[PDB]
Amino acid sequence: AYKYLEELQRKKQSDVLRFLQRVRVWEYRQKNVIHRAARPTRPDKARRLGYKAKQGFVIYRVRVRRGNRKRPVPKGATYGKPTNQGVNELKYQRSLRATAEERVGRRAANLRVLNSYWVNQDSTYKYFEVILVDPQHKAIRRDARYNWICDPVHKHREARGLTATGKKSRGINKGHKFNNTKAGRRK
RNA sequence: AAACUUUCAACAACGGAUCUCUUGGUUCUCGCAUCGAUGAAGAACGCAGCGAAAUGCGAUACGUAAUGUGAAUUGCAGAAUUCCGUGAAUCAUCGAAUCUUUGAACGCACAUUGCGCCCCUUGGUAUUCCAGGGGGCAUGCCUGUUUGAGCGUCAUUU
Repeated sequence: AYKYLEELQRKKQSDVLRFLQRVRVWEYRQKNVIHRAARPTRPDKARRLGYKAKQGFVIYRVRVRRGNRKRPVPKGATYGKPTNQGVNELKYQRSLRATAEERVGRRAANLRVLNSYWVNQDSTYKYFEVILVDPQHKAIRRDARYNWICDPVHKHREARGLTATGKKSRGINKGHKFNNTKAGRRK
């Protein structure tokens, strides 16, 4: 079964994928910033990423906000070149869904987060859904086929960068790049 | 001629330089992995027979316990009354304790020591009012437990 689902949600828009994404988003949208877990929306390629299984269960949902970069201030200003001068249209190196992963963390790091999956997109957001495993918990480290997440440092890192999209938005390359730095370098 | 004034003598005198001093500092190198909701870092306020502070400590207050050292004095011998062959204030001690009022600060507050609610036990003696000692009531999430919610929705003998 898992396979059908996977390669099924692989065809977006498309009759079902759409007439579904619509009801859902029309739902989801309305339910508090982040609105922690229910029972795992799309379980398909969720396993690809250590699915639901953690810890016993726990996968929360969050609506990040869409768009570009809110350059604060009102001004400039600061000379401008090399703007500086520029404001309205800086673009966020962050990683839209990344932000999601972080806030989710905050909204409760009684757990630690294994990875985050997309789900839908308005013109006023981007509906991402994150996973967990409650290390400070049960089988999590007991039936620990996975105590990885449990050990000392590998935790809360749901935003020290060492996550996945950050790992990606940085340097998981190898060759043709200056992407393990740090470095800087070189003095 | 002195006074005065300059000048150089010696003696004092202002001053604290030079010399030598070093329980600091400064930079080196080599081991080592530890804070806190089991209440941390920080803050007050206090605690010696005699103490202001630096220091240590918390109403068991320059200290309790426990060890070995000790073997003999500490706050070492400031004074002082001081007390000792049953082990004195010192080191180590963190296989014990005490750890006020606080601070991530926590029942609500907090320019105040102000204001509530439970539970246990004492006086007034009818539980329901007033006073005494003991124990307690933050938040976000995790997981189970335990009650109830909708025209989410299933099935039942009506």
